[PDB]
Amino acid sequence: SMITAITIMALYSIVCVVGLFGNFLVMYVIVRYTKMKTATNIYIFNLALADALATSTLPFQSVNYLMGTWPFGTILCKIVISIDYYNMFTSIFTLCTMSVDRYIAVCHPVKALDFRTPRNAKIINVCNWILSSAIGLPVMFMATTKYRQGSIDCTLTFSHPTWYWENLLKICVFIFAFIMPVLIITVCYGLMILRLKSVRMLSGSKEKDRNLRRITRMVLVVVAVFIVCWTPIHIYVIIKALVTIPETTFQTVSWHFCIALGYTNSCLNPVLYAFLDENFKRCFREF
Amino acid sequence: SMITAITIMALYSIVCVVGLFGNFLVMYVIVRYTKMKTATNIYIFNLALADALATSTLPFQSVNYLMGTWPFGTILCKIVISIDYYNMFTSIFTLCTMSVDRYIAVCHPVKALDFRTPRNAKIINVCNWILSSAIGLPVMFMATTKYRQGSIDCTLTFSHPTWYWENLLKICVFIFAFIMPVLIITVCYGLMILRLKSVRMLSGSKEKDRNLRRITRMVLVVVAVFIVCWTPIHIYVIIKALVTIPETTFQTVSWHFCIALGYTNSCLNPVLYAFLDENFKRCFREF
Amino acid sequence: LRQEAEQLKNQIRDARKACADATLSQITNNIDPVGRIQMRTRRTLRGHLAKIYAMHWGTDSRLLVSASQDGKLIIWDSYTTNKVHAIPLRSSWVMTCAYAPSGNYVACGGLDNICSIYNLKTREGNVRVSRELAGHTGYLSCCRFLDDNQIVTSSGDTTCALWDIETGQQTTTFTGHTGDVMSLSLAPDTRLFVSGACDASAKLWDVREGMCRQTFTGHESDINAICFFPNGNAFATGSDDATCRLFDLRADQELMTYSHDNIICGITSVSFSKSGRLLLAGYDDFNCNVWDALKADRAGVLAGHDNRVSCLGVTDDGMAVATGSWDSFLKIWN
Amino acid sequence: VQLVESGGGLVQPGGSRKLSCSASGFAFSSFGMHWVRQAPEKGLEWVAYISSGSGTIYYADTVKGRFTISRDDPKNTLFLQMTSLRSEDTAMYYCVRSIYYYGSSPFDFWGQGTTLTVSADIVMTQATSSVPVTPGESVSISCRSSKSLLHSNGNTYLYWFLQRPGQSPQLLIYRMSNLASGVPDRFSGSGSGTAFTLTISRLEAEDVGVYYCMQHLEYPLTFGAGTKLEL
Amino acid sequence: LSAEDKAAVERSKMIDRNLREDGEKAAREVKLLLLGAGESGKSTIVKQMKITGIVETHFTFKDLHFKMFDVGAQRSERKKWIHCFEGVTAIIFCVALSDYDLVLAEDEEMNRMHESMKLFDSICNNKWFTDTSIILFLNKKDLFEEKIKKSPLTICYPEYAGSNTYEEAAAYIQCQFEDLNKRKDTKEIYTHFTCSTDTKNVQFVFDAVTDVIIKNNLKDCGLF
Amino acid sequence: AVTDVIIKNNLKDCGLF
Amino acid sequence: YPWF
Amino acid sequence: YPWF
Amino acid sequence: AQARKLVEQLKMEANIDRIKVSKAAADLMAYCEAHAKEDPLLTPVPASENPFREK
Ligand SMILES: CC(C)CCC[C@@H](C)[C@H]1CC[C@H]2[C@@H]3CC=C4C[C@@H](O)CC[C@]4(C)[C@H]3CC[C@]12C
Ligand SMILES: CC(C)CCC[C@@H](C)[C@H]1CC[C@H]2[C@@H]3CC=C4C[C@@H](O)CC[C@]4(C)[C@H]3CC[C@]12C
Ligand SMILES: CC(C)CCC[C@@H](C)[C@H]1CC[C@H]2[C@@H]3CC=C4C[C@@H](O)CC[C@]4(C)[C@H]3CC[C@]12C
Ligand SMILES: CC(C)CCC[C@@H](C)[C@H]1CC[C@H]2[C@@H]3CC=C4C[C@@H](O)CC[C@]4(C)[C@H]3CC[C@]12C
Ligand SMILES: CC(C)CCC[C@@H](C)[C@H]1CC[C@H]2[C@@H]3CC=C4C[C@@H](O)CC[C@]4(C)[C@H]3CC[C@]12C
Ligand SMILES: CC(C)CCC[C@@H](C)[C@H]1CC[C@H]2[C@@H]3CC=C4C[C@@H](O)CC[C@]4(C)[C@H]3CC[C@]12C
Ligand SMILES: CC(C)CCC[C@@H](C)[C@H]1CC[C@H]2[C@@H]3CC=C4C[C@@H](O)CC[C@]4(C)[C@H]3CC[C@]12C
Ligand SMILES: CC(C)CCC[C@@H](C)[C@H]1CC[C@H]2[C@@H]3CC=C4C[C@@H](O)CC[C@]4(C)[C@H]3CC[C@]12C
Ligand SMILES: CC(C)CCC[C@@H](C)[C@H]1CC[C@H]2[C@@H]3CC=C4C[C@@H](O)CC[C@]4(C)[C@H]3CC[C@]12C
Ligand SMILES: CC(C)CCC[C@@H](C)[C@H]1CC[C@H]2[C@@H]3CC=C4C[C@@H](O)CC[C@]4(C)[C@H]3CC[C@]12C
Repeated sequence: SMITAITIMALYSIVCVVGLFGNFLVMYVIVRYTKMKTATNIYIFNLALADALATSTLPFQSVNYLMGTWPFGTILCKIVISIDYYNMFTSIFTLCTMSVDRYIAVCHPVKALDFRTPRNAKIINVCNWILSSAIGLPVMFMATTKYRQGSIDCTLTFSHPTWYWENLLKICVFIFAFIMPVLIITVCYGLMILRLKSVRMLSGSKEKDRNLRRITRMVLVVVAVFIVCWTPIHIYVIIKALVTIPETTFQTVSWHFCIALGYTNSCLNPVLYAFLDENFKRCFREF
Repeated sequence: SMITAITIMALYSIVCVVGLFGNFLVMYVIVRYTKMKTATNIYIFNLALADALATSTLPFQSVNYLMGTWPFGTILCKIVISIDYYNMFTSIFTLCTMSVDRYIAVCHPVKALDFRTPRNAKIINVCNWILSSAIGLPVMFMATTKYRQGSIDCTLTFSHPTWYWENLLKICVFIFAFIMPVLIITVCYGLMILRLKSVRMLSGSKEKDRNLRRITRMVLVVVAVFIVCWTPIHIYVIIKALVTIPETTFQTVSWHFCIALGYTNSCLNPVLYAFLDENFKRCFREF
Repeated sequence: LRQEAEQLKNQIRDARKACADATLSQITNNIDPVGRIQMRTRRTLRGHLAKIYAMHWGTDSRLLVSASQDGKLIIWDSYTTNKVHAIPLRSSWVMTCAYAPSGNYVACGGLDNICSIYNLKTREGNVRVSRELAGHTGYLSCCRFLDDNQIVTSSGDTTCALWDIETGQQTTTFTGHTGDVMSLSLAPDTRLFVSGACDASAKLWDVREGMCRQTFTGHESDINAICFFPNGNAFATGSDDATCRLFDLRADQELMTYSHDNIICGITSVSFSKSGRLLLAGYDDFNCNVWDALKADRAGVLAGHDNRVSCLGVTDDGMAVATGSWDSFLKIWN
Repeated sequence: VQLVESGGGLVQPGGSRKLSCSASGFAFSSFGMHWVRQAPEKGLEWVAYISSGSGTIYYADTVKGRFTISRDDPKNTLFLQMTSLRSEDTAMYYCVRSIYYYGSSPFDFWGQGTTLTVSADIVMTQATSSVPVTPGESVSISCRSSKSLLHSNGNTYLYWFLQRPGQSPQLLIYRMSNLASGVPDRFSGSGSGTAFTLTISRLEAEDVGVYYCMQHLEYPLTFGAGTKLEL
Repeated sequence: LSAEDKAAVERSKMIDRNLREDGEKAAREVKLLLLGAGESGKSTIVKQMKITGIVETHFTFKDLHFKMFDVGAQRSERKKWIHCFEGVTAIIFCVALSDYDLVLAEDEEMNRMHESMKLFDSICNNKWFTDTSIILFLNKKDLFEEKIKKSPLTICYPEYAGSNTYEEAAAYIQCQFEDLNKRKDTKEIYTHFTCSTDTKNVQFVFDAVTDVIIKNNLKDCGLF
Repeated sequence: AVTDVIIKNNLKDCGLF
Repeated sequence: YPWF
Repeated sequence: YPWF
Repeated sequence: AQARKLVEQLKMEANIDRIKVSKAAADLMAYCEAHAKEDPLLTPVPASENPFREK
């Protein structure tokens, strides 16, 4: 704990500051200027709220890593673990919902007239938070604090057999947060790009081809950031669960770098989604 | 409605009689002889109960097809649709749970000492029925009866937009009942076969190799019956949802043959699982 | 003939020059300026999903009608925020709406060239079409009830008409404007009205005789709006060159000119308070500026309309001001 | 505009009967609907109310629970469901249409009334019971209340009715400042809270009837006794 | 609140529900503006699509409601009422190809084709139509074929030196209408040579409107 | 050797063997 | 599944 | 996710 | 013929009695000063008298 601990704590501190600043800045712009009169801005606000609540659990994890024990109590252990496991699925389901929104907006326009309404966006977002409550509530019930080697440990306790329900939780989180979201986002945005290049309006001239290349580049950056951020931490958790690995300094550095990338995606979702949004660009340009 | 209707009604009548006879025969043998003192017999009893409750909704569908309208009322429409959608997922989750049970029983024996207990089987089966209640209850809420062309129609009504929630229900049922179960069953039984051929006891002599070939043949028959039965109806529902097809007599015959195979798997699950079970073979041989 | 007309116009201009002796801005130096006049929103009125074009105040000062592109004339309760009536419209495109002095009838008009009169005190309980006035070759831009049986309409075919509602035909035809007539207002004594057109002229009319009394040519481009002063001798006029001009009937010349440098947007509507001291106008820069009749400065600033301001009218007793904008909200300013 | 009632006749006590009133010549879906009952040798009495769109439903305290009110807008028929009738329900039931907005005239059109015979709170006070009058002189009719009807918005919810003998009652004066549509300038209402006065100049033989004062400040609606004039 | 105030609030909430339902119905429907000269063939193209104020046409193609507003009856100054049509999906601008030989019957001093060019120049460069695409229809193509065979295109427009060919003259007149656009990046011109078949004429409008809705959805998402 | 015995017991318990 |  |  | 109608209307407009602008200005100032107290917009109304109130 000479250089590595300070490096890890500084990394998570920078990640937490950037994430909270971006999330509350996007929520401040939406509240003070937009006031949620459009469906896409409601999705961006719910994304910013889910990412802010996911980033809020990070200083508790930083204090838990630096001290080595949990002094916050059993109730706050339950609340912070429930908020973390709840809002990761909330943010990822919001990402999938925005992917489905853009797919319906491009490929099925006549039905997008039915779909892209503020009431439907509120109903689907409330359904997304309710579907995230299915992983939020039992994780809140199972979390307790147990004394391990004289140090309080804030973790999840499963009914007997512990190994079956623990691997079931890990594999269900892995599938429902990685396997289905990467496939849904990849297929919806790929068919979206195919429909956009099929559009006669986007082709035809050099300026319109430049704007089409910019839109396709933005979509590929979104999909690439999502895959590159959530892939290593999920594969590394699966490898750690399957095969027991000896504790090493480089092993710990790779573990905290993968967790840092996993939270870094939630930090950079405002930068990709709201800051690069042209309507918000006009909002910043006017003010 | 000269030959085709009589043929379809006779086919569903034979399917319903064979399914109810097999399911209640397996439940009668389990109640009168086994009394559920073993975990595998509890899984077989829950499989037989789920298949019996899925086959019970078939005469209502037969009367609905023959008459062309629903005279049973709104409440019984809700109950029968909820039981059908509930118990298909219940039977398929029971199949996946038995696949996981056999995988843990072969590949992880020391942990199978923890897993293969009657208490754990009761807990996982109650969790399977509770997870099936997540598709059981909202389908019960949404089902109403609407007058269409002077004929009562027993169906599901979705909140606006209807197309989005309808395709969401169809795709969620398709994924959660086909894509994940075929992969889980195929991978678990394939690694089970690899571990069984890895076992020194099963190899070595002609009789032991014959019994190993019989076990591998039984496993491949189980996986083949599951895939061959549930594959065409799911692919045909996806094709009907995606592409509008003109109503044809052969189209109707293919539709009812795919639904007949889908219920035929629930009918033949006693024949594959309980009748070919060696413990039940000893139970029939003694009595 | 034409040269004689030019000589007569020169003679009229010379008579106007000879008549004027003192500038009105020099005379109004004695009276004190009003100061800052601050108005806060009292009610926020909803129920429109489309662009609002017009609103007419009730005589009781509580009821008001509103015209929008959703196919609805919606009559409101200003105090309690309730909707008194909701009139479904046959033609979606509507550019004007009027409320009767008795309170019995509600008019509307627009691009369909039809003036529909809606009865409110019927025994059936639904606001139905009473009489459809037709015969306009141009779009109706303004209409105002003289009475329950008489209504004066402005149209796009350069023709203003007086309509016998019971007969269903026009009684007196008013012609003479080069270009469509954008608006009109009724005098309190209701014996005369003045209408401004797009040849930068506003012509005073007589209901009885049917001949043009006066004509004022002090505007650069065109007239979108016109409203009488409460005594019946003056009228401020709204234009697209970001100017507002005040014309006296008896003096037969331009009294005052309202202008400001950074404002280049046109005026959609003008109105007067109960005293007539405050001149309230509606502009295209999303801002409503309150002016003064005598001192000719800016007494207050009304903001908060997201889209462009279509219309503005000050109520009968002067208790409230509701501004009409394109953002599908009417806001009441006291 | 016409309202006719059906379903009357003799009803045994403890039984059930379902009334239906059909509406013609007006938009049935936009009016709130009142039921008013009348004893043979007593005044009128309120029963129940349903709003337009069935948003709110009110009953009197004496008739709560036993009576069920419903309405169907595509059929333009008002339904009253009666369960466990008693010996005090021998009354004639009227159907009333009432629109509610600023400047509206509710209780304007009254039904014809169906006969029902069975065989075994702001108190409105009529000071007088019968006054012999002559055609031509001014007639003074006074009504009193148990609560001040002057609401804070300025409206005083007192409605004046005239029930001609052998005919349906009609609205005369609503909210004490406004005359009903179809009522001449012979009727005029004046007074204040707890003390009201009705004046009838140029008395006519058609004006002779039974006069009711009705409050509409809060539910349940309680009526007057009924001032009857004679010649 | 009193009982009548409560019932008036209830009536106002029912009117709010009816207005919300009517606005949800009206927001889905597509509004189209019909423009052009009187002899361009507005009646012909409208009656093909179906199978003195504003003529409003309602037709449904592929579960999409269309509003077409015919403004040809009005003789008033267009500049004062053109600001009402700001929130429109697309502009249907119909002209006839055979107008170049036919002299205008107003002053007999100007070709009808150049008047239609000035009409398209006034509509396309309007400040209220900046992101609204124009759906161009070129009418009377068989009469244009016979007329171009009998009389060359060179007489109406002196600067054009292209050879007398039907396809070449049609493509040049299409490019001539496209040249009038001064903001080509945010405004599409959808040009279709009008045929006898109703299905192709409706399909072209459906494709152009679908592309405009795709563009508007990209605007709302903000990727564009 | 013990693991194979437990595998045989589990297979007999399932009844595939 | 499905229903008919 | 995960917790530490 | 139309030019003759324009000349006739111009001749009808020309012969009109015009009063002094100063007297009409004094009338305008007198009407503005006299009705200043009645105007609710000029002088702020107390909240009890004001029908529009905060809810
Ligand atoms: C403890 C918390 C995080 C649990 C989840 C709370 C849920 C119920 C909250 C959090 C986010 C909220 C949404 C945030 C934004 C909007 C847009 C607004 O115009 C309508 C309400 C709506 C749609 C909210 C509905 C309720 C909501 C979904
Ligand atoms: C397409 C998306 C919305 C599907 C999401 C399905 C989620 C919300 C559902 C389906 C399976 C469910 C899990 C099933 C089993 C368990 C084990 C239990 O001990 C903890 C809860 C937990 C982990 C459930 C949490 C919620 C869950 C993960
Ligand atoms: C593999 C399992 C677990 C998850 C699969 C999710 C994705 C890959 C599936 C689910 C829904 C499917 C879509 C269903 C409908 C359509 C519309 C069709 O016109 C294009 C293909 C498309 C878009 C399918 C592509 C694949 C798809 C997006
Ligand atoms: C393809 C890119 C984007 C992501 C790659 C993710 C996977 C393949 C990488 C990232 C982290 C890596 C792990 C880092 C640390 C260890 C501990 C060491 O003792 C064994 C190897 C092991 C377990 C590595 C295996 C490969 C690994 C899991
Ligand atoms: C389909 C759902 C309901 C159940 C899925 C059960 C499967 C995926 C579970 C049940 C048994 C579990 C295994 C049990 C034992 C071990 C040994 C341990 O050292 C590594 C994890 C590992 C290998 C688990 C991996 C996940 C596992 C195979
Ligand atoms: C309407 C019905 C189908 C809804 C589902 C009912 C659930 C709650 C019922 C149906 C099947 C039942 C199980 C059937 C068999 C057993 C084995 C027995 O030794 C213990 C109880 C247990 C484990 C039951 C628990 C409760 C159970 C899971
Ligand atoms: C691995 C297995 C256990 C996962 C099973 C997940 C199932 C039980 C959950 C996850 C996603 C859920 C669906 C999410 C959305 C809808 C749309 C709604 O209008 C009907 C219910 C319905 C269809 C839910 C039913 C239950 C559901 C399908
Ligand atoms: C594709 C998504 C939607 C569903 C995937 C489900 C299946 C294919 C996944 C989920 C759990 C996974 C298992 C997790 C643990 C183990 C134990 C290991 O010693 C053998 C592989 C094995 C058995 C994995 C094989 C693949 C697996 C069974
Ligand atoms: C591989 C085996 C086990 C299963 C094959 C399932 C699929 C590929 C088969 C089974 C039923 C078949 C369908 C039967 C009927 C029709 C209607 C016809 O007008 C178009 C072809 C179509 C739609 C067929 C397409 C292919 C199909 C969907
Ligand atoms: C990821 C979950 C939450 C949402 C998934 C949404 C996707 C799979 C849905 C939304 C829009 C849907 C499409 C909407 C319209 C049509 C046209 C119809 O004639 C065939 C089905 C089809 C092509 C649907 C297929 C499924 C679809 C693409």
